[PDB]
Amino acid sequence: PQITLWQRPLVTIKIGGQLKEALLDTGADDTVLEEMSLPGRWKPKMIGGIGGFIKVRQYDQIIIEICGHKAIGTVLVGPTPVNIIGRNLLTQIGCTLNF
Amino acid sequence: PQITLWQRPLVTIKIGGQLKEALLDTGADDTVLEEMSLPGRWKPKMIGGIGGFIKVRQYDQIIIEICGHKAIGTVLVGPTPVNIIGRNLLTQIGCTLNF
Ligand SMILES: COC(=O)[C@@H](NC(=O)[C@@H](NC(=O)CC[C@H](O)[C@H](Cc1ccccc1)NC(=O)[C@H](C)NC(=O)[C@H](C)N)C(C)C)C(C)C
Repeated sequence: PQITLWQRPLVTIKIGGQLKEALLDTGADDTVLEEMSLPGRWKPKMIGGIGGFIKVRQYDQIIIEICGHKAIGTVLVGPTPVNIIGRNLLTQIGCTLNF
Repeated sequence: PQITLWQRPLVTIKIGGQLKEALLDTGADDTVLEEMSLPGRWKPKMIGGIGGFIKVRQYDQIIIEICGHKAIGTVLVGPTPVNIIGRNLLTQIGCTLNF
């Protein structure tokens, strides 16, 4: 679909048997989600942003459905203020910037 | 032009007689530039991100040329790690997200 940018570009994801809202972010290399119940094993890691660096928990291989398309990748669950889908999953569903 | 997202979507801006590179960011409401030489007057303000909140200086009315299109808005100069062009200028040159 074409999304214009007069409002925050928010979308619905299914991940974990659970539904949430995420912001399509073209200036995020990683997908960071606020604290949620996910199973398996994971590594510690650290992500940078504006005003900070946070400690997050790295999960690989996840089932993420983003606006009905499926994808599989690395999801970092940690203390973000908003769910962020970043450039590792965005390429997988084909999003592009055009102006 | 169509930008695909396998690399960070970076573009050239002319602001202040000076040339720089900025990331087109759909998850940033405000345009935040790292510290640069701009004239006039401005207010203190504070912006949030991942990992924190920062104090920035707010200028209104600026001449920003982003990839050959012109635009005029509020630019926040402060301690970002990278130059961010946000949703207030991005609508003015027409960018859209499509997938
Ligand atoms: C190792 O990876 C690094 O740590 C690199 N980081 C990145 O690429 C990271 N991207 C980023 O860090 C880029 C910034 C994001 O796109 C955030 C998203 C946000 C909006 C609202 C609330 C909270 C967050 N926007 C903002 O911080 C903007 C300036 N803030 C605002 O618009 C506020 C809410 N009014 C991602 C990990 C998220 C860094 C070198 C650029």
